[PDB]
Amino acid sequence: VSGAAAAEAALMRALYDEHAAVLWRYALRLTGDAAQAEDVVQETLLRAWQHPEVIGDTARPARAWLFTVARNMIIDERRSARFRNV
Amino acid sequence: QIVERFGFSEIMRSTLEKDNTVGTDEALLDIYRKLRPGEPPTKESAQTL
DNA sequence: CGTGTCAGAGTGTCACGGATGC
DNA sequence: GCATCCGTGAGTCGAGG
RNA sequence: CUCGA
Repeated sequence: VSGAAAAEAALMRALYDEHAAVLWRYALRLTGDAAQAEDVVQETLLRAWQHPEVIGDTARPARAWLFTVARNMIIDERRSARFRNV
Repeated sequence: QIVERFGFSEIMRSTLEKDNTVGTDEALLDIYRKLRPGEPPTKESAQTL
């Protein structure tokens, strides 16, 4: 029903309150730019919303899946486009 | 034990009274929310940092 | 491309005025 | 009704990094 | 950064 679609938005708002602020300090050390870390956080949680497999098992650490997704985004941002210009 | 150590001065008696929150697990979370805001405050996540 | 422990910044100015705020 | 705090300003020119 | 009036 209509209350079932609102439970999906209340589920995302939950993982924000426990992981977003901790994930932000992880990307900040990897990049050094605070405004870049916020970009990494939004992209990471966006993939969590697109991967129901990572939001399924709470008995499996979901915080860690974020730190490696953030690792892969920063190592990809760390390729050719950054290489010349930055 | 705080009043026992800082009792000889009246400026410290006015500090524990004007204080807002009391409790070992209470002022430990008060420090956590001003130091690392936006994070869930656990009695053992502030005991760690 | 896929992604499932966690690892986490700079700090020795000041005078002065007026909007900002308990 | 007022103490607080924010934002503003703080010589000019020249040579090499 | 370092110096010249």
